[PDB]
Amino acid sequence: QVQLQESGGGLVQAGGSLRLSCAASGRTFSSYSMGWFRQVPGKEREFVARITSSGGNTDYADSAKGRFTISRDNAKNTVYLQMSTLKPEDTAVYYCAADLWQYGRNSRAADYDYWGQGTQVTVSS
Amino acid sequence: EPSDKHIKEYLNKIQNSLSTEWSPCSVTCGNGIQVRIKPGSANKPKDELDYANDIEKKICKMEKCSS
Repeated sequence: QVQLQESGGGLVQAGGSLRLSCAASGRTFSSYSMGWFRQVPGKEREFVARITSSGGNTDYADSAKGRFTISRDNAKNTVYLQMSTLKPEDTAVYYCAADLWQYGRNSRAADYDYWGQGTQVTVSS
Repeated sequence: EPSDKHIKEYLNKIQNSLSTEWSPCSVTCGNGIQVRIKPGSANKPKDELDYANDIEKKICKMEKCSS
C-alpha cells in the first residue's frame, strides 16, 4: 500500500495553464502505474491520463489528448499533470490514483487500487 | 475470490508470456486466476492492452491449500 496526496489546484483564467502534483508515501511508488481522474458533482470520477510503471508509457482521455501531459519523477515519488488551454468545463476535483498493473491501459476508476484526497481546479472565463 | 492485487501481480509476472491462449492457473492450491488476451485484440501492441476490455480473466479452482 501507498498513500497519495495531490496539490497544485487553484483558480486559473481560461486559456491558462496549471501543473498539478501527486506525491506518494513509501518507497514502492515506482512499481505503480499512476492515473489522474477528475470529478464534477453528480457524476463519478472520469479518467484523464495514465502513465505506466514499466516504461513510463502514457495514455490520455479524449478531453486531454494534446492539451495535458502526464509525467513522473520516481526519485521524488511524484506524478505530475501538466494542463494547458484550460476551459471552464475543466473545473473539477482532480484525483491521482495508483494501479498495481504495471503495463498497458486502464481508464476505469473501479480498476485503480489507491486514491488521493483530490485537489480543486477552478477555471474562470 | 482472487483479489485485484493478486490478479495484477500475476499479470505483472507473465506480461511477456501473455497471449490469446489462457494462462495456467495463477495458484497451485486454493482459488486463483487465469488470464488471456481477448482474441479480437490479438493485433494490439501489448502496451496498448486495456485492462478491462482486452484482458479476459476467469477464476480457476485448485485443490485446497494445506494448513
